Amino acid sequence: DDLGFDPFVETQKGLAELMENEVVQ
Amino acid sequence: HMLEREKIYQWINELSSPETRENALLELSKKRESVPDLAPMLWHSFGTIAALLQEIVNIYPSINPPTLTAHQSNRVCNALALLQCVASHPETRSAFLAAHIPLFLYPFLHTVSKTRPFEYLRLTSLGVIGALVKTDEQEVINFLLTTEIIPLCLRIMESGSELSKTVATFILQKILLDDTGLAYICQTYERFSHVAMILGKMVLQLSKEPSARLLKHVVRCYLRLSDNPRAREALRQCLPDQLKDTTFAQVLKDDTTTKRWLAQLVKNLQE
Ligand SMILES: [Cl-]
Ligand SMILES: [Cl-]
Ligand code: NA
Repeated sequence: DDLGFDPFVETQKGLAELMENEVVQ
Repeated sequence: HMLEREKIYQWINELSSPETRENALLELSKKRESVPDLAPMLWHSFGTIAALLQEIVNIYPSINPPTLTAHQSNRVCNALALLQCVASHPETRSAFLAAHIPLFLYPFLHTVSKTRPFEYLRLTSLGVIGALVKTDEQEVINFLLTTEIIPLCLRIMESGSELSKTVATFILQKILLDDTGLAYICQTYERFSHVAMILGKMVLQLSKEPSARLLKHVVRCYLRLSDNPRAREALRQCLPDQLKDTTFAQVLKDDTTTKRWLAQLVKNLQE
């Protein structure tokens, strides 16, 4: 609870949006 | 219980072949907390560590000029999560540090690109160092001091996203909390000033755009600096006005721990 968040979990959340749209199908 | 073990062994083997490595990284990253013995299992073979290090090496060409994709960032972050797992285990931490593994992450901390793939890559890289400082070990502090992590953190504290700023401040705080760490930063005016100037710029930004989480770590750093007599006399002159004002009084009415730390800071500064 010192940090209050998980840096790796937050990275996965933040990049999920970009991964779904960055490559033109 | 062997069905979980056999699946872990299979994925560890799959890291050797580059054709199966990507899926193996994803599956193993999901078990980084669920399986307590995961770190010595990974550390057992030089081949597993070489394969994880190869994933880091593969994205060094994506630095100059910045060309990292979210897909590239995400895959390398899965490998950084497995290394973080090795950095925080009591059986593997010393060996991880003796192998100088954090040095492979330093090129990612040096990047300045503000695109999400780079910012989230710095967040996860900071997270590995974060897990490592949390162990509360003298060997960790000595490593970070000699490898010049402080300037890397200060740059991120000044210009990174809110989350990256928090991890970087948290790393600095943990170094400051150690007696060797506080003495190192307060040894020269130059080192103290680098820290104090950045902390000051952060207070001014937090007064414009609040973040209680970031403020909690910023105040703790200042409070630890007050324990050194030379830093205390320097803070009597340079401490931001916003910390002596009613600026954060509204936000700190819900954060008792931080409000207490700020009170102890003003008390230490009033002699
Ligand atoms: Cl936490
Ligand atoms: Cl953020
Ligand atoms: Na010193």
